[PDB]
This record gives sequence, C-alpha cells and structure tokens, in this order.
Amino acid sequence: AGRFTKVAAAVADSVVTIESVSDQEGMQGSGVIVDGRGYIVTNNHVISEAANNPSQFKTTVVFNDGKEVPANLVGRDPKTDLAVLKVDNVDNLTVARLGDSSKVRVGDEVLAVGAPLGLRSTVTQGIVSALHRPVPLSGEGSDTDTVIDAIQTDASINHGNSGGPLIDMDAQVIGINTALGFAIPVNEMKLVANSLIKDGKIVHPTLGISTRSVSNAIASGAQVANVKAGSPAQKGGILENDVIVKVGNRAVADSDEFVVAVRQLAIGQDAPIEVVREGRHVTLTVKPDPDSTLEH
Repeated sequence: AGRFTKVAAAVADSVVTIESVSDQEGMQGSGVIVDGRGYIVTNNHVISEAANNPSQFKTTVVFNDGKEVPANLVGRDPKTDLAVLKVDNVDNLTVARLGDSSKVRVGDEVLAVGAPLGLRSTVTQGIVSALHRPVPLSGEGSDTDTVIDAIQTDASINHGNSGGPLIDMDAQVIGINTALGFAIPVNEMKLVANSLIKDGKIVHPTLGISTRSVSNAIASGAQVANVKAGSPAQKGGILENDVIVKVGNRAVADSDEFVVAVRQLAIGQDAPIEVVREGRHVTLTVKPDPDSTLEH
C-alpha cells in the first residue's frame, strides 16, 4: 500500500465525527480520541453553537465502525479554538498517539485527517509551511475572535478535516486542524486539554489593550488603539498612540503576534513591555490579570 494510505488508515480509528443537531440546525465536525476514558479533542467552533444553546442542541460522537454515542462537553477554549468532549463507558477505544510539535520542522510531510464517516470528510496531503505563525480565527457564535500560534501547512484545511488531527509520517498527532491551512500545535492542545479536563476551563493572561498593526520604520509592531480603565496596562503606564514592539521575551511584529505574546506571559508575575512613544523608545512594567478571576 501507499505511504500516505498506511498512515491515514493507522489513525482512522482515533478520529471521530461530532454532530451537534437541533430542531432547525445540524453542525458537524471532526475530533480525535486523546484518552481511553472517552476524552475527545475537537475545536471550539465545531461545538460553539451547541455549548451556547445546550437546551436546544444535542451532541454525539460517530466512530469509525459507525457507533453513534452521546457526548458531553468537558470544556471549551475560544482563545485556542479548542474543546474537550467525553463519551461514557465506550470500550476498545483506539487512542491517538500524541507527538511533539516542538520537534516539527518546516518541510515535514503531513496529513490533515478528517473523520472517515463524516458528511463532507476530507483527508489532505501537504508539508509544514511555517512554525509558530500567528493567525487570526473568527468566533463561531457569540464567541470572541482570537489569534493562535499555529503550525502552517499547504495541505487543505477545510470543513471536512476541521477538528481532526494533523498527523506526521509516524502516525502521531502534531496538531488539530482549524476552520493557507493552519493547525493548533499539539503541545498547546495537551496544555489546554489538561486544564479543560480537570477544571472545565482554562485561564489566560489579560492586559486590557486593543492593538492595530503598524509597520513604519521605528514604529513597526502593534499600536495601542484603546486602554481599559483599571487595566494592568493603565497601572503600567501604557498609552494610546503607543507602538508595542516587545511583550515579555517576545518581539511583536503586529496585532497578531501581540495577542499570542500576551498569552505566553505569566499570570501575576511582573513582565516587561517595550513601546515606541512619540518617537522615543520606552520600557513599561505590567503585571498580567486572570481573564477569569473566580477560576484562577
């Protein structure tokens, strides 16, 4: 058999269909089996409309054999476009082999695996085009738009493999497909899934700043469009018109890298912010708040 046929066939039992149906609605996506207890990882937008209307929506998981089993929302993260589901007492579960997104290199051949039984299911072929690429993602329901540090791939990422794993040539998951194709790295997924399984929620850093992208000589980075009153930004000396060029130990090229850089900051730990103010370079100190206070 073929090199790609072998890998895709080896991971098909760990990939599942996720259907969220209602009286006048019927979303569908793909997921992956990450734990033998019934733990399934998908993206937030696949199940966003359902989590927001649990009264009218019902979610199920369709496996490779065809068994449709009820599923329960463990926890979701609109910030990383990630979500966990749980199927109860389902046996003989084929669990995906989780790989290391840190060892992933540009040019690495990959497969974007969709669920074999899904309506418009797709299995795509390509290579890793870019590592650590800040990418904006649209929020499905009432969910907020975010940006993620993704693995970029020339393999087609579409409705048919969205939520499904991004697999290497070793039949290991290195990422979850999103909605010119991108995937949430597995190393970030393992961190978000761990908090979403345990606490049903992930806490992310917040600073209270809105940024617009700027690229003009010295002023190349994220320009402060708005400051929130009482924000760690206001306490830190941050102003409008200001161009953020470094957040922590990470340079900020634009609004996209800013959102990602803020989320790599430690919660409650003082952090360096470097801005270009009215032509002058200025370092400001900010302590990051929890986005969810009663959950920190």
